[PDB]
Amino acid sequence: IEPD
Amino acid sequence: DNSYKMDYPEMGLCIIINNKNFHKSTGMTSRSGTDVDAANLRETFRNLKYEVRNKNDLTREEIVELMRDVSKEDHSKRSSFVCVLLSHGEEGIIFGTNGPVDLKKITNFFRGDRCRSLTGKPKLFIIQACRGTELDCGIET
Amino acid sequence: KIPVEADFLYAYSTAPGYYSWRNSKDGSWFIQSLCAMLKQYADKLEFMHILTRVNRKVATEFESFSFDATFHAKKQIPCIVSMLTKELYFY
Repeated sequence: IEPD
Repeated sequence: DNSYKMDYPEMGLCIIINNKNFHKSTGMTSRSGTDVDAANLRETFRNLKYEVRNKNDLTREEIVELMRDVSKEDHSKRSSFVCVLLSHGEEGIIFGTNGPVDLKKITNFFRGDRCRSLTGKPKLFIIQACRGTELDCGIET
Repeated sequence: KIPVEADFLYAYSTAPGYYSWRNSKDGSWFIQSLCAMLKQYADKLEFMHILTRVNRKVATEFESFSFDATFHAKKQIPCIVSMLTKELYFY
């Protein structure tokens, strides 16, 4: 999962 | 009576700003997966009878200009206004491909006194972006 | 008169000060849930009640997975900020  | 009038000729505009690639200066990694979101939104608001307008990789300057021109349009025949922002961000800030821009600066264009055609009409802003770097570890249930 | 700040609804994907999560292939948790709740309830629920469903979905059905402990097993709760003066129905 990648953060924004 | 206790509900906004949603039977105008047009439901209204749905502006989607989808920023995936950011200039190296920003130092932000590409937002892989956002295209899936943008497409999902387009189809979702289309079924809700909204005039969807999609935009990609806009600079801070372009974001402000776009919003400016949109607020200046004649919304008299529209029931409402929707704006979706997909990008990197911080508390109260949204990122252009080349840099940040205060969310306030964007929303002000739509203030009840600066956009008379939308006065008294619901102005919705959907924001997919970070608002800081805090991590929620949650609690078991 | 009416306040110049009235009739605004800000649907934030995460709480103030927090990270917002996105799946590189399925899209951001928030947008996926929003579109799904709108598709399933836009013709029966008022918008605040729809967004509440979105809050529950993101909060209960999503948990991050990462090889980086820092971003692994994290949660998210969206934030509904409403300055609306009436109920909103999309139909």
